Amino acid sequence: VQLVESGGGLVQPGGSRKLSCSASGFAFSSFGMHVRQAPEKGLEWVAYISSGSGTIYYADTVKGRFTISRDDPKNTLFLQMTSLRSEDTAMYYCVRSIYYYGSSPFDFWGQGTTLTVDIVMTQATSSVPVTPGESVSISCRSSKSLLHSNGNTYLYWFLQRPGQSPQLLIYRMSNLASGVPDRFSGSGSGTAFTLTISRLEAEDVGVYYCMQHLEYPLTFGAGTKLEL
Amino acid sequence: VVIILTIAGNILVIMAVSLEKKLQNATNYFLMSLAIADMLLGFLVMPVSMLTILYGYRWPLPSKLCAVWIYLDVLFSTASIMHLCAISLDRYVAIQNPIHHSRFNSRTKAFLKIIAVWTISVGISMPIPVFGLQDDSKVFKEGSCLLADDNFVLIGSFVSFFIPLTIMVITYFLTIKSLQKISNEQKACKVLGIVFFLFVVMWCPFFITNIMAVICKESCNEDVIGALLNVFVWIGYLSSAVNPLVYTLFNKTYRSAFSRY
Amino acid sequence: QARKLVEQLKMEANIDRIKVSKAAADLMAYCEAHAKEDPLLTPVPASENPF
Amino acid sequence: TVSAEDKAAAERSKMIDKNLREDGEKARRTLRLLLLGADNSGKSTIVKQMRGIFETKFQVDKVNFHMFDVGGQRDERRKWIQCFNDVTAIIFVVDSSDYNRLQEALNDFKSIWNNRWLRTISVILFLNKQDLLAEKVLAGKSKIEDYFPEFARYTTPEDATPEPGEDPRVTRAKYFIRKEFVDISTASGDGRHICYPHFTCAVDTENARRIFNDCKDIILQMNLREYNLV
Amino acid sequence: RQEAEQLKNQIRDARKACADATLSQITNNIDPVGRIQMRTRRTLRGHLAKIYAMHWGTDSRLLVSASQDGKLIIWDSYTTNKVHAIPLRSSWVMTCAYAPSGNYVACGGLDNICSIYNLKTREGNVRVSRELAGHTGYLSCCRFLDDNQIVTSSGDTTCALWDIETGQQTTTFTGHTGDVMSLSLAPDTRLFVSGACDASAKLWDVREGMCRQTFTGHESDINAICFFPNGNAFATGSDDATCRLFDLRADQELMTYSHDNIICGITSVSFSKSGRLLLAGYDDFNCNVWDALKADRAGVLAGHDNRVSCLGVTDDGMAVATGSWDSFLKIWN
Ligand SMILES: C#CCOc1ccccc1CNCCc1cc(OC)c(N(C)C)cc1OC
Repeated sequence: VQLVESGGGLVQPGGSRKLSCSASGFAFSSFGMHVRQAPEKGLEWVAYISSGSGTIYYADTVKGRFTISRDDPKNTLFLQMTSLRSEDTAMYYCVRSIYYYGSSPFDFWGQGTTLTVDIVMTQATSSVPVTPGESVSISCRSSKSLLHSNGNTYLYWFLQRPGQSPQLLIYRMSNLASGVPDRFSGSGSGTAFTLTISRLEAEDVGVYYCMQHLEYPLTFGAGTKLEL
Repeated sequence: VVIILTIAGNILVIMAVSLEKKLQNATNYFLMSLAIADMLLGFLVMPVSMLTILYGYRWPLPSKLCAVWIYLDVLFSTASIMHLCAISLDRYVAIQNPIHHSRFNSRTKAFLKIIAVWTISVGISMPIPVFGLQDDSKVFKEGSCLLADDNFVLIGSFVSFFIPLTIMVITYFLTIKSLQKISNEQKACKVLGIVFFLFVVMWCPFFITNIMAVICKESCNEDVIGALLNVFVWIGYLSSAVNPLVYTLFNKTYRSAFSRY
Repeated sequence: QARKLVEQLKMEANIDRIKVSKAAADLMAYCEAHAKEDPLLTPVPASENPF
Repeated sequence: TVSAEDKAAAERSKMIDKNLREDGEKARRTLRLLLLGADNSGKSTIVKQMRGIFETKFQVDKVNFHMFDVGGQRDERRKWIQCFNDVTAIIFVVDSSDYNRLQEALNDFKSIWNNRWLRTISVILFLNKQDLLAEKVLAGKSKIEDYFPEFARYTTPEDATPEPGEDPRVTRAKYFIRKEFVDISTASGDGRHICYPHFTCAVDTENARRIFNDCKDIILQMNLREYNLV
Repeated sequence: RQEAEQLKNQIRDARKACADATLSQITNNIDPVGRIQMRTRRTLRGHLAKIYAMHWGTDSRLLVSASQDGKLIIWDSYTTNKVHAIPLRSSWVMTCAYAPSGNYVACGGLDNICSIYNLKTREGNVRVSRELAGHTGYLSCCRFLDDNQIVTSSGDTTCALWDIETGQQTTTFTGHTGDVMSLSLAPDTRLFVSGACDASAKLWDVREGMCRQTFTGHESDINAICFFPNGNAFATGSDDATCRLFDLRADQELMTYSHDNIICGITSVSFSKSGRLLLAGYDDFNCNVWDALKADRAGVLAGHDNRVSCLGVTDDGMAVATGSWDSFLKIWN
């Protein structure tokens, strides 16, 4: 499975650009697709397109100026941009997601292309010192309870290593994503959540982002950096 | 007594499709819709006509309601004719080309045929409410509730009934011809023949008398025509009660359902 | 085939057989013990059920 | 009320529903036939258009049929036959040449015809090895009277006409076998299903046309019953 | 042959000595269950043909069903949603199964192949992990021991145990004269029982591959078999229209469930979680809830137009799912 992102570069303000993320190795029709990160700030969700293009959502910051479109037989997904602004400079990521019982949305993220031109989730600490082999706990608060009546609590933990796109560690505050070691654990109370890393080792160092999926728009926390 | 049978038979037909789920086929939804039109006609329209008969043929009811009454008698009556016309077309297509009909026999098109029939019934009957309610004399004329625009009426009676009648008369005959092209086939020919003969004999006399009345008003006696229309409307109403008993006779499950309830 | 059938019959012939009454009592004891556990036997309160 | 992920799950369910309905509509086009013949029947040879369960698909006159042939199952066929309780028609094949096995074929036909699950479905009967039957009748070494005592007391129907170039005693034997099968077919008298006999040589130009017009007849009778004409 | 007859009489004589008292007499003075009423809480629609098989997941939320449409589709019971739709190569399937871990499902049909599907994969599609071949008859039932091992009963009078990763039969069970219709795994999973058209049910050790015991009290074929929750008993459903409870330790039938009203065959059987209630599906379009201890019908589940092929009680015991040939399977509570 691969998502390769193409297009970007410098644009005069007010211009238009189109970014393309091309999917290979997975059934693109099944996956509802999405997220940008500014050069010196956490991630922010830009748009969402469902399977078969039935449903579309945009963030209020970009509503009316952006257009998201998918070409299923070619598998490519596009974001058509109009009236580019200085705030729109960011690293744009194409993210897959599938929604059924027991699914793990936001599992795979693309590489990203640089462009140059509501539930509030807060991370208490921007930086946290760590030592190898010592337990580390990262906490993210929520303005509203993320626990729905059905019992699911929609908190997600994403990890961004240096020079690497984010990857899903935990989905729904407890479940552990495949391909991730068992050291990571997700414990969470109503409106208060914590990710505990036990027996920390190198390559587990990076910025940890907390996301809510109770309702759109999807808000990312600023995230707590880990530094050795 | 005609009103009681007309209401009751359709009332049994509409429940029998629901109470017995064996008749969930696409055809029986058309059949239950024809029963709906007949039962609605029996409930809303016919006791009013009986009341006018008791009261002397003068309209005691409020003046403008006369306008919609006639409209109902066009819409519910035109719908039944269009239902039977569509039944004849579809059954002829089934007989002539049974295999290819099965390819397109899905209920998705069957629902489009329903929307077509109930749309054409409204399309034919558009003028009567708005025009009659605007002008009382158009539909209240002579002090008795009657639709009195010759230009509109003579074509409207034609398109509503005669156009289906030629479609029925050109399909039903061809349906028998397909059966002729043994005992299984020929038995359907007679049962189709009696059903065609009754509805033609019971529907047609009203319409020919109406068209004869409008055309020949200068050269005909009004009173005899009025009496003939008064009785022929009753016979046409009996046409509504006729069909549920036909359903009872030839089909096993409707007979059992009506015997139970 | 007959050599196999007699072999199977001999093996099945000798087994420790509990008295029928004891097994009946054990089954009754299990059913009585798990009576409260079963939702179908005694209908669960409406709020408790998921369906 | 409904979370966003549950809403997306509902959208996925709706897409799956549309795909299932489209596949079902595609499946409704094909008419499905069950081919069964115990042995020495020529079941592989009865239809020549197309050549645990063997599926043969052939199309004649712009209508595609799927024919199922199962070889693994034994004489007791009660449990797997109930799966094929929706087929439009069951193509039964017998070999008229072998008189000793013909009584077994008649018993098999009676069992399949009187099966509770298969009461609704009709049967297209192909009496096979017609040339072999004609050759044996001409030779006369084999006597149908010996295997079937009733053959001696029989009269060919005057209404039926033999095809040109066919012997009278030979036609008598053919119509005897056909009447023997048709008696079992007509014994029930329900009328929901009918056995249609066809006499087929070892090589015949078109039995698919016979299956096609027979299937037209079954669908026509079903439609007539549906509209309550019959 | 002569020696077998003497040994057979010894088994019957030995069983008669043990049967001191009938279970009905043992259970004379217990509270009647009363009249139980269960109304359908759901009806899962989307199958366009007759439904042959259905199995509950361990979590009790998800189930998989098989139909003549040629597609295996997984449901979310609580929300009615369709988790997956799996297209089968062969339209004819008489059995489906859900792995205990929920990672895999199995399907078996007239194509003489048991096909294992990998539900949880990358690239987001259900893909066939293997095709298990080797049987010479139709597969009537398949049940997972664990994620690796699966037992399949077939119409070739022979049940088999497979290692999925290897793909070859590791053990084979041969004692039946008629086609094997059903197979029920024990709670401990170390042993199981199978049902066949010879009107006999046999207890097989999984590791040894030998018939420990055989029980014969049915006049006709047995279509369905279900272990009692204790694991020391089981029940069988036959076309005779009698449902019989059999005891492993005692080695004799304890009781038979029959009513003069019903002469129609039993298609499915299941045991309530406590084991008191035996839910038997019938070809007469109505499942009957039988009080196992007293053998008096306590309720009827009558909401199906066509025959009920399938019946399954959840692991938690909350819900009962009944599939049928009208292409609707209804969850009762
Ligand atoms: C079915 C049925 C009802 O019974 C029947 C059956 C047959 C004939 C008459 C009747 C009695 N109903 C009269 C309904 C009616 C229909 C009309 O055409 C569609 C028109 N014209 C357009 C002139 C006027 C009209 O009378 C207001």
